[PDB]
Amino acid sequence: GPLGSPEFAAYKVTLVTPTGNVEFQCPDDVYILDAAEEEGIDLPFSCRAGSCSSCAGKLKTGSLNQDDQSFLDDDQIDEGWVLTCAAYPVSDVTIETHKEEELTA
Ligand code: FES
Repeated sequence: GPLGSPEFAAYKVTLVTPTGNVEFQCPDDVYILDAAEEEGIDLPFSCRAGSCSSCAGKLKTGSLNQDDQSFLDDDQIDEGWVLTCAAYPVSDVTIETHKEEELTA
């Protein structure tokens, strides 16, 4: 049977930062953090490899692929936690950024 998904897409990312919102378009094959930086948004990061808490966020709406991350356990992923350096949007998304301090490990 046929495939439904587009080869390419642009997804609107809304970041809810601690004090404001900023928005930009993100290609389907660009990580949230990278697309934000391309727009000059200064988001926290360190390893950029999915294995730490620096870039943590929380997904409020939409859907993300986070198969490339490793530090968050499956339950944390199910509970909405995001490593923005290793997440791809598969829809328009709203993500709260700067959420490192809310994690445990
Ligand atoms: S910066 Fe370490 S997991 Fe994203």
